[PDB]
Amino acid sequence: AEQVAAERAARKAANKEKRAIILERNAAYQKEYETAERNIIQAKRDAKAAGSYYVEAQHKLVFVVRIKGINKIPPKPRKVLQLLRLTRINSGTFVKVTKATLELLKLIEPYVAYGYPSYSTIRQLVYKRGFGKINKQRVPLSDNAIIEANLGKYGILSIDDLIHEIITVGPHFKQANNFLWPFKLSNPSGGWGVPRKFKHFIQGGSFGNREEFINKLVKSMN
Amino acid sequence: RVKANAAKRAEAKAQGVAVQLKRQPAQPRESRIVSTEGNVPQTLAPVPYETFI
Amino acid sequence: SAQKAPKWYPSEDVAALKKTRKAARPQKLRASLVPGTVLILLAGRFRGKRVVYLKHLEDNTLLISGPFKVNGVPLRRVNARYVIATSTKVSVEGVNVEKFNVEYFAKEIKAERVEDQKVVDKALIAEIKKTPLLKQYLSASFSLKNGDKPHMLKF
Amino acid sequence: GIDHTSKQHKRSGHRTAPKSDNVYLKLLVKLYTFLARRTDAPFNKVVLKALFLSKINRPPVSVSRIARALKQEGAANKTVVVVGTVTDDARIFEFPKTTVAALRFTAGARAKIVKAGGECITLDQLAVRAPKGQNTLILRGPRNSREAVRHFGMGPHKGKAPRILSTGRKFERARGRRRSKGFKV
Amino acid sequence: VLKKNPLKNKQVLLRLNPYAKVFAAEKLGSKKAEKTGTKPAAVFTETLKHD
Amino acid sequence: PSRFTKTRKHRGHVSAGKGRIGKHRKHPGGRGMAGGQHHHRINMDKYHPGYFGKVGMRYFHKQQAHFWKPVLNLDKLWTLIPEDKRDQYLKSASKETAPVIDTLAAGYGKILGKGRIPNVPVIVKARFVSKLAEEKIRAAGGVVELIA
RNA sequence: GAAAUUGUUGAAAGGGAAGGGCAUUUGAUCAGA
RNA sequence: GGAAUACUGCCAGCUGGGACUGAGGACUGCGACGUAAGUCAAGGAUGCUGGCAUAAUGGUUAUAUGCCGCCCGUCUUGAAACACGGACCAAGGAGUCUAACGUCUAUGCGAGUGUUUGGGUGUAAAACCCAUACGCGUAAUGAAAGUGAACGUAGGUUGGGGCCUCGCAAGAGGUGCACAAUCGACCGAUCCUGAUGUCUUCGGAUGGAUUUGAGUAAGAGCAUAGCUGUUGGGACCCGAAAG
RNA sequence: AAAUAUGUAAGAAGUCCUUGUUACUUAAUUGAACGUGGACAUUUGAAUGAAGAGCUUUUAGUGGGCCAUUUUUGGUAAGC
Ligand SMILES: [K+]
Ligand SMILES: [Mg+2]
Ligand SMILES: [Mg+2]
Ligand SMILES: [Mg+2]
Ligand SMILES: [Mg+2]
Ligand SMILES: [Mg+2]
Ligand SMILES: [Mg+2]
Ligand SMILES: [Mg+2]
Ligand SMILES: [Mg+2]
Ligand SMILES: [Mg+2]
Ligand SMILES: [Mg+2]
Ligand SMILES: [Mg+2]
Ligand SMILES: [Mg+2]
Ligand SMILES: [Mg+2]
Ligand SMILES: [Mg+2]
Ligand SMILES: [Mg+2]
Ligand SMILES: [Mg+2]
Ligand SMILES: [Mg+2]
Ligand SMILES: [Mg+2]
Ligand SMILES: [Mg+2]
Repeated sequence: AEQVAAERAARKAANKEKRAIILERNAAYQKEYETAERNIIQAKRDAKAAGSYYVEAQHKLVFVVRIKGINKIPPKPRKVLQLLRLTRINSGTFVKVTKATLELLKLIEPYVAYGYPSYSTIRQLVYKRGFGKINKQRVPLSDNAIIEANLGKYGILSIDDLIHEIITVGPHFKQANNFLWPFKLSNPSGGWGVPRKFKHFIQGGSFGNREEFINKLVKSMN
Repeated sequence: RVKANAAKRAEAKAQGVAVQLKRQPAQPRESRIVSTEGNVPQTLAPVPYETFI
Repeated sequence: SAQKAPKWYPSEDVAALKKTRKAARPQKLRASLVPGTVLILLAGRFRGKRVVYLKHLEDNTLLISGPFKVNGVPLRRVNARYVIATSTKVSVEGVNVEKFNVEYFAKEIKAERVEDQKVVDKALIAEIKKTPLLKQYLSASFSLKNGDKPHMLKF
Repeated sequence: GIDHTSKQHKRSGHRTAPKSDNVYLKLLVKLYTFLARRTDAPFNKVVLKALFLSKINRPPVSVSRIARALKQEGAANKTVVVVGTVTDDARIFEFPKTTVAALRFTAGARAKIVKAGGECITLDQLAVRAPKGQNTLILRGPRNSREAVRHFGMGPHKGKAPRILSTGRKFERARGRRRSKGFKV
Repeated sequence: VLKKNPLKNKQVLLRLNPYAKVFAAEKLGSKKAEKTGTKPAAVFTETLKHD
Repeated sequence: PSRFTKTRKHRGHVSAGKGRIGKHRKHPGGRGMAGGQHHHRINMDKYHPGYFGKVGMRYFHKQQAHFWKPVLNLDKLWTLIPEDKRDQYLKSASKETAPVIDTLAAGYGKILGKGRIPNVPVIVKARFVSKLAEEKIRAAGGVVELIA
């Protein structure tokens, strides 16, 4: 005849069970990451010791940031930017690398800087600027309950489950990445490192594939 | 593809549980080990200019 | 009717504030403010006076003394952000500052404060007198000279 | 700056209240707003939406239409709901006994229903009888039967009733309407 | 009412990610790598230093 | 009501909603139906096919009363019977004492056969009848009596 | 008994216009608790 | 041979200084610490202290200073223009009303609708009441003579909101108004076919068709009012040379 | 004989199996079209996105354009 304690205690117990599940899942993720990284290092060393060359696997994930404003964009690049959800300068999204998406990045190269995001970069992006689409409602990812309520049907129970599904391009990468609202980054805090942004990174500019330096750029933009 | 998909679905629901019936775009290449046995790398350099006319 | 009074009136009931999660944790004062340190007063009527630092008080003020006999600055509170902590230390083992607290300074000259001044000054001057020209140092007022650069100066 | 993929500040384009100032209609809208919010009943939501509709979007539903709907297999005992006016129809000679909830009844429609032995109730009585719309049957009149509709989309080879005041010979029937005078349409 | 950033606000960092306590306790951001001593082949070194 | 018109809302806007380039001039395209064959041909041909030319034969001194002949379909055929008597006529569908309906007195000249009627004999007095109207009236056990 | 325009008094500014925007100094003036 | 260091990258490593902000207003949530009680930096500022208590802050105003600021209106691809109007001020000054209409909306009634030509009546241009008509609608089609809308549960198929049954649910099945597509049926016109019969030239049954209609297929209209649009009117206002 | 640009398709209105209608078609239940009945929902058959999709009515203004890169015509050329 109370219907308060026999609910709050059960909810606290359910929260503790969920937290223990998240804890063990995050520990497993950390083990996975460390093992994969040390296996890449060891494979490179072993190939060198055997007189071979370890050709690392091509990158499956890119982070793309729109570095160009919204004026004077030709229609095909403009449509590709809208389909990659880069509708504003300094907006960023994760793109699973395939032929079909590489030919989009090719079209939008002069308007974006993109590259291969590290785990640290992805984790900091999701922690600080992570927002989800729920009635699309741009909801901040302040609690794991929101992530479970919207992506739990894909087995994603926490913000670290989401980060994992991003970094390792999982079976539900499309749903997790679309649930992620496009990241609204600031201008870089130490500048762009170049006097002019709108030539290719190779030519001393800012746009195009900057493959591993996207992590430094995004960290200074985050 | 329709006929192969029907055949694959039938053989799948007869053999086990796996479908994978959607086409996929060309995926990024997997890691590989490249040997130098009989394939020691040859060093190229840019050639000087000439007219050959 | 000159204004046709509104259909609805707001409630004249002041709402309670929601619970504030701001506890009062103790101040962490910089490591240079150790009791016995000679301080330079930056503001107030005794600006430029060099004084001796004493017990750290509960209102976060520093209890300082001239000593009053040395430069005329009595026992008084001071704000830590308005002093420069020099690297000149006297020993305050022997001075009883347990008596002086916030209530001690709550708002002609009280004989009680005169006698506490005498006791503290007598405990401090004895320690001062074994450092040559430390009494003269404390009697002299600090000032910036032409070319003094406080970002380069050490105290 | 944002490259907007859609019109900004676009209104939904649907009525959220009746344009009518009928206080009783507004009371019905209040009741069905409460019901649609706190019942999870698709019936309540669609009735709330229907209560907003303009007159040409609430074409009258005749007792003939009600009788055919009740002749539907299994509908004979369902309460017919018409968010609008129920009109009489003398072209039918055997009306069944039924319950009809409607915004308005014509004198003849009410008389026919009651003489057949049923009841004409209002939508709030319907809400009390079936708060979730249990055993209801929502009927809608023939919208695309208005005289104005037959002129919509007028053009060559459309067959869509020119807008005309006087009809007959000498009135828009000679050149462009027959092959003997220039061409046909 | 207010977005509090993890990567600061340790409280929020712990509300999310219960594994952060274990990470910090075991110092997994400063993990020591097991030592190995594989040496590159002479062909690798000769190719690398080839002009 | 003038206070609800858009000309109150155009006060302060120079062109009154009529444009700066193409102003509100007097009669830019001609008055009335001017140019229906020359510069309004598209608007005539679309939305008014058949407007120009002659389509039939004339009739000098036509009197519409010569053609007065209101049509009543069989689907009503009973609204002409008083409501009270209609129930007791529907009951007792006798070949004797069948209700007599004066359609001319009701104001109709021809009875058409659109709907269907109950199987009760009715004596229909009309000036003209459709073939199927008479067939249905006879199938219901009634008869059509021609009047003038 | 308005304005244009004008006299007097008072105040203020003024090196080839004046007027205006943001901000503040100065002078004058003033409401609110 | 053993190190170091640089460079790059990682840390849910520690920590100092500076700036802007303090939205919200009982509780509710997720957490953290704690053995537990409770505590907390955990769904947004509190604690302590001082001076002033009024022109001090602030507002207004004039001026000064820094930077900026071309004359509005108009036609125009383009106006500060060496394009036009404007010396100044007051008052006046330009989309109106009407006949007939399109769409949309509100209202009344609804297969009907419209009392107000007129009559009755009146507290007298009001309000109130009313017969017969008439208008529009309820039938279309054809030049016309003329003919004139159910094979059928007013059809079949597909989709269809809602409802109904089963199910914890997911879903499955049934019924499916509006509405959409399509194939049919019915009425009129056109072209054919041409039964019984007969004023032997009338009648036109029945069956058809790459034909046609602003049609039928359980009616939606009528009236009043409003914005907007249309046409005639001086017709948004002012303006010819002319006749 | 490119590059760029461009048509179509990437499914449930689908695929497979059986057999009913016809005055069409075949030498012929031959076929054509439309059906009845039966089987197949995790990826219902690429990617990405989708302040949703579809539909209707009715009206304003406009119907002098000019400029930049690139393609390009006349012209010696032009702020042509
Ligand atoms: K015009
Ligand atoms: Mg800087
Ligand atoms: Mg630059
Ligand atoms: Mg917010
Ligand atoms: Mg404007
Ligand atoms: Mg003008
Ligand atoms: Mg006077
Ligand atoms: Mg004056
Ligand atoms: Mg370093
Ligand atoms: Mg001030
Ligand atoms: Mg300037
Ligand atoms: Mg010009
Ligand atoms: Mg101008
Ligand atoms: Mg000039
Ligand atoms: Mg001029
Ligand atoms: Mg002038
Ligand atoms: Mg005036
Ligand atoms: Mg004139
Ligand atoms: Mg003349
Ligand atoms: Mg023009």
